[PDB]
Amino acid sequence: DSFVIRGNEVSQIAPGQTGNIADYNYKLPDDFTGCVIAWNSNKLDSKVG
Amino acid sequence: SALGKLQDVVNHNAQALNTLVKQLSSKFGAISSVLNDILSRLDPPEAEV
Repeated sequence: DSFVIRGNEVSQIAPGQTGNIADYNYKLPDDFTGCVIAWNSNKLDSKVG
Repeated sequence: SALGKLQDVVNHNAQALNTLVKQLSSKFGAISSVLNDILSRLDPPEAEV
């Protein structure tokens, strides 16, 4: 599953963690097995303005 | 105390049940003894342990 989030919210994609992206728009179970890979990319995402 | 044996069997049985029922209030190290509070004031990851 691939998407883009803000900087300080990468911590919320984890089993059992409550927040604003975890309880409202992307939620993974408590028995999750697998893993997450997040790499800062603001060289292709932030425009002037 | 002529009837010590019969009285003693009765008292031992009653005391055993009493201690078994009373020990439900003990916490055993958990933050609270009632299950409801544990499931109310804590997220599932910590409520498990």
